[PDB]
Amino acid sequence: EKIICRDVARGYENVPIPCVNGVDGEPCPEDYKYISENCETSTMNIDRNITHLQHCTCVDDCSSSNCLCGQLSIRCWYDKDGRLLQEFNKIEPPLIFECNQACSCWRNCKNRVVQSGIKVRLQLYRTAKMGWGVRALQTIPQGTFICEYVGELISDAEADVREDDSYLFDLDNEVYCIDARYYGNISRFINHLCDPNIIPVRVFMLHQDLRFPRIAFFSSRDIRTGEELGFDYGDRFWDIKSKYFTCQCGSEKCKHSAEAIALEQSRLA
Ligand SMILES: COc1cc2nc(N(C)C3CCCC3)nc(NC3CCN(C)CC3)c2cc1OC
Ligand SMILES: C[S@@+](CC[C@H](N)C(=O)[O-])C[C@H]1O[C@@H](n2cnc3c(N)ncnc32)[C@H](O)[C@@H]1O
Ligand SMILES: [Zn+2]
Ligand SMILES: [Zn+2]
Ligand SMILES: [Zn+2]
Ligand SMILES: [Zn+2]
Repeated sequence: EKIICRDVARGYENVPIPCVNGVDGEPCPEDYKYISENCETSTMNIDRNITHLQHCTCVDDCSSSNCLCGQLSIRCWYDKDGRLLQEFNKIEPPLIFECNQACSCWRNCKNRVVQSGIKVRLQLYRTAKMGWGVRALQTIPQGTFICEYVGELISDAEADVREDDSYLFDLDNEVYCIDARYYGNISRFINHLCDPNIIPVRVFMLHQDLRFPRIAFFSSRDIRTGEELGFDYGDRFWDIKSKYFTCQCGSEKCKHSAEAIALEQSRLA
């Protein structure tokens, strides 16, 4: 309905991300700090040694199969328009290694999609049943980079004592987490869908410290204007939270609704 905030990102993204609410009286969320890149709250010592970067020697646009950075990702998974290859493994995505400051290529090469930031028009809006959510203000073709899951990098030991685990993304590999509860970007508002339309992909850009992949959401199908974005939060989230609330995604594939939980519980016998 009417726009309550012109840009929740305070100008830190390539495009503004407005907030609207046509459902209830809740004002624009303001109990967190918007950040556009991951932050640290303890000593993490991400390995930023430029000599530890694997890098390419391309003098073209890194569209050839001899791009070392593409080879690290098995092959460069970006097409000429920056979208994931149509054979990209969406079920089990590979690690993507983008070009970096040690590569001989130019900053506009074809292997720098995620580091170039948000390009699609997104909107923070009030959903009917799931609080705030994020939807597209444009058609988004399948394979398009949407946004990064940005927040506070924390150790697994720190995550184990975090009281609010509603905004946690496990990185896995000596395992770390992104906590977007107190510091986060637009992705902290993306809800869970049992029939998701975006997938998280682990990406390396300016560093290649394998403890800290950056989490990039790409569309898993064509997305229509106005459609809510959502990914599969996974079973660790729902094993913990189903006791407190159930899924409202409304899909016929929904496996975390009260009915879905009760039906598997009845089948139990
Ligand atoms: C994706 O979603 C989640 C991920 C969660 N991940 C963790 N850890 C500890 C990571 C650390 C590395 C591997 C496992 N903990 C959670 N919760 C713990 C439960 C016990 N309390 C006292 C502390 C918080 C999580 C909850 C999630 O969603 C509800
Ligand atoms: C990362 S947040 C998403 C943004 C949240 N809706 C908000 O208003 O800030 C996760 C929380 O959103 C709600 N949520 C997300 N997906 C949901 C779903 N499929 N069904 C019910 N609640 C959901 C739950 O409260 C969940 O703990
Ligand atoms: Zn290259
Ligand atoms: Zn390169
Ligand atoms: Zn390059
Ligand atoms: Zn569901």
